[PDB]
Amino acid sequence: QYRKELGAQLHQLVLNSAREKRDMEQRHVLLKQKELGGEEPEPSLREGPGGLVMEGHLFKRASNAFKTWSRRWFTIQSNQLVYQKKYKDPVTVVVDDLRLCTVKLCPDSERRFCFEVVSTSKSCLLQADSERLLQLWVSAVQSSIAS
Amino acid sequence: MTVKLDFEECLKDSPRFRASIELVEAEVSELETRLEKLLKLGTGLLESGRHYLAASRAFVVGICDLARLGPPEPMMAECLEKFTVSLNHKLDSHAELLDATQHTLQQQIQTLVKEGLRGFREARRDFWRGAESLEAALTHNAEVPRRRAQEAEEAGAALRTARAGYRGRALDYALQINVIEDKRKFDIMEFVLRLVEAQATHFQQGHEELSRLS
Amino acid sequence: HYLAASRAFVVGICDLARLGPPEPMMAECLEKFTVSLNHKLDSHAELLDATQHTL
Repeated sequence: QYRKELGAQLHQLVLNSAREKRDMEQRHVLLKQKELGGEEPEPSLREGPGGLVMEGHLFKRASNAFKTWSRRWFTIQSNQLVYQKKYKDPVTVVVDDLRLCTVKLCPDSERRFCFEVVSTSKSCLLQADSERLLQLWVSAVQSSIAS
Repeated sequence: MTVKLDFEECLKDSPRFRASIELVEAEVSELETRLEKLLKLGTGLLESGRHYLAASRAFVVGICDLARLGPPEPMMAECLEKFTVSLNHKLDSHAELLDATQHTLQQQIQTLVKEGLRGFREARRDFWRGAESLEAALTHNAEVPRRRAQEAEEAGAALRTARAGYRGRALDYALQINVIEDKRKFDIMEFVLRLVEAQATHFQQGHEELSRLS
Repeated sequence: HYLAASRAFVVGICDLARLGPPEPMMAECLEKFTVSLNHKLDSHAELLDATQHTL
């Protein structure tokens, strides 16, 4: 009696699901064929709490002897630039305050789409993946220096 | 499973997304390993069960025949015949419960491990081939100087391929994970349900004749 | 051997359920089907005790 009762709710739940994964499947092949883009992710410069917020991957120079370049996820928040060490573990500061910063388009590096952030306490090298990501990251910082 | 994979960030490709793709896989593998342990224990019950009913049926012929050869009594001559069919009829119900048990092991559990992770793995395989491809596509794009234009263009054409087809792949992988989350409960619940149906059916066969046998 | 085999099997079936999130069906329904299964085994054991006693 428990079996057949439960079996009636059990079948209906998986009939409900069988539709469910068909909708996800149906949208995912619409997404894949028609709107699926190859350009790199681009951050969003939108106001947040504390002033301008933007977040995304950048290349930077490491403590390898050649100064070997390397990819990390960076956030601009509360007039500050931090970088992430691993996700959910706490971030590290890049510039104490961006509003005492300058942002250098750096035409003498040969490094594709490189910039340098020179602030009162601290300097840091950076690199964007694209000239679009160079001009938006340099502009997000330059607007942040103007905050 | 479903909420150990951020579907939300699969076009975005954050460290969040990368943490999730590594975290979700261990519960699929755990699960696969537990599914195999039930498919083997199930056949373990099918072999001892069947050996037990071969021993049981053979014993039932011999207990009756030994009594039939026993000294003459007319109530024993009919009663043992009532007994003989009862003894075998209860067994036939129990042979049927092994075969029902066997069919559900094929429909649910053996099917789940054989078929249900194939498409997730086919997506997972190509998705880490594209992730690996993407990581070097970006490496070779970052590490070419500005004056080496031609090498940079070759690496960025590969990246546009990698980033698109990696986005393509993250959706499938999100889909087949979302499928197994739902599927996993329903098949094991169906399997304990179809099992005890055959039990209720096997025990009713021995109860349907309980009155005549009494 | 059949009862050991069945008992190990019913332990194996429970083990699928506990790995999945806690929900009404896994937590309660699935266990109630499987404890009646261990009870049915023990009743089957009393029948092998009575087959041996009788014999």
